[PDB]
Amino acid sequence: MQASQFSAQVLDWYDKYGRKTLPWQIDKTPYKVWLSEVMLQQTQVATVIPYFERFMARFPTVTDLANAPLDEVLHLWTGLGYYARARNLHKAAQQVATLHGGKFPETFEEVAALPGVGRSTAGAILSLSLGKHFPILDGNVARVLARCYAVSGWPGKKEVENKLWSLSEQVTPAVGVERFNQAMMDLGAMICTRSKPKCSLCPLQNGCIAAANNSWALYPGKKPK
Ligand code: SF4
Repeated sequence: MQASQFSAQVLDWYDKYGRKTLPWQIDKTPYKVWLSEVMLQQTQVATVIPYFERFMARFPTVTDLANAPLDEVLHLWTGLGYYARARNLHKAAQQVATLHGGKFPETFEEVAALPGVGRSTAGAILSLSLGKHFPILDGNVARVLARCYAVSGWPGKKEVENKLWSLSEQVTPAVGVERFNQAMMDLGAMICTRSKPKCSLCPLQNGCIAAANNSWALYPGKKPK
C-alpha cells in the first residue's frame, strides 16, 4: 500500500468513526494537547478525562500551573500514577513561564526542549493543536506501522526505531495532519491492539502485511531473550 493510499484511507476512516469530541479536542491549544498527551502516556483515556477536566479548571493556563506549588500539582495528580510525569509537567510549565513569557511554544525545538516532552510528544502537540507537519510515533502508532509494513525487529533497537520513524514520516500527510495523527493513535489504541487486533474494523486491512499473513503477533518484534 502506497503512502498516499495509507493516509487517504486513515483520513476517510477518521471522518466516519474517529472520536473528535474529547475535552482536549475542543478549542485545542498547545497547552491542552500537551497536558492531555502527558496524562495519556501511561494512563487509559477513561481514567484521564476527570483529571484533565480538574486540571484545566484549576489551571486554566500554563502560567497558573507554573505558579502553583508542586505539592498542589502532585495532590491533584493523585491516582494517575507515574508521578515523574507530574514533576516534569510542573518544571516544563515553569520553563514556559520563565523562557517563553507564559505562551506555550509553537516551534518544535522549543517544545522538545521541555522536560517530559519527547520527539513524538512535541510532534503531537504542534500537529494536533496547530496542524504543523510533524509525524508521531508512540507504542500504539509503532504497532500499526510495524504490522502494516512487517517490521519484525525490536523497537528498542536504534535501527528499528529509525526505520519506524521513516515509515511514519512517509505516511504522514501535511494536509489534514491533525486528523491523521489523532486517527493513528485511535487505531493503535482501539483497533490494532497488542492482542487479537480487530483487523476487519481496520482501514488498513486491505494492504496490511500482518493481516494478509495473520502474523500480527510477530510485529513489532519483542526484546530478545
Ligand atoms: S489490519 Fe490488523 S494488524 Fe494490520 S494495522 Fe489493521 S488492526 Fe493492525
